[PDB]
Amino acid sequence: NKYLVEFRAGKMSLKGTTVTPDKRKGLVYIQQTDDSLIHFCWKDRTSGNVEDDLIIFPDDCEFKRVPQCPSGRVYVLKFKAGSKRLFFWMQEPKTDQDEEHCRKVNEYLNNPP
Amino acid sequence: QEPEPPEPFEYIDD
Repeated sequence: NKYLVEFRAGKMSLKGTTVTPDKRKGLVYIQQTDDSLIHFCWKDRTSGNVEDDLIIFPDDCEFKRVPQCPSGRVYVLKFKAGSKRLFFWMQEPKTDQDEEHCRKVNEYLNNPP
Repeated sequence: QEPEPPEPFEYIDD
């Protein structure tokens, strides 16, 4: 298996109309299986175990930034195939790589090998 | 060293 992308990022919880970040910082990485299916997984840094694992089909979801709450790097994953969306925050000190990771995520979820 | 986590905020599809 190969990891298309991987960067330190924590997940969040959006309920009703309020977004609350999770202190359980993890790692957002993408891996393509021999089935040519891109796997979107989120591993918690607390235990280093993969807490999330779901295959993302082409154009299934969109990875974008949410410039609504100024304070840090916040991104949101929206599933075009459905109406469910997730929120994440980068843990990288510098965004010099956050932007690339963001682009790569969209490339692996919208432009798989 | 590492950046601190963000604080809770309201999100509205404007």
